[PDB]
Amino acid sequence: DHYACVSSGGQCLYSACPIFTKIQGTCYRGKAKCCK
Repeated sequence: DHYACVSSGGQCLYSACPIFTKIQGTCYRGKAKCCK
């Protein structure tokens, strides 16, 4: 979720994960990716 994401150092994003980052769950009622 948003909290878990940002707490692990990731970002909540409505696009594909940026280079150097990977998906680690979701944010915002599962509509966004958590990229870390």
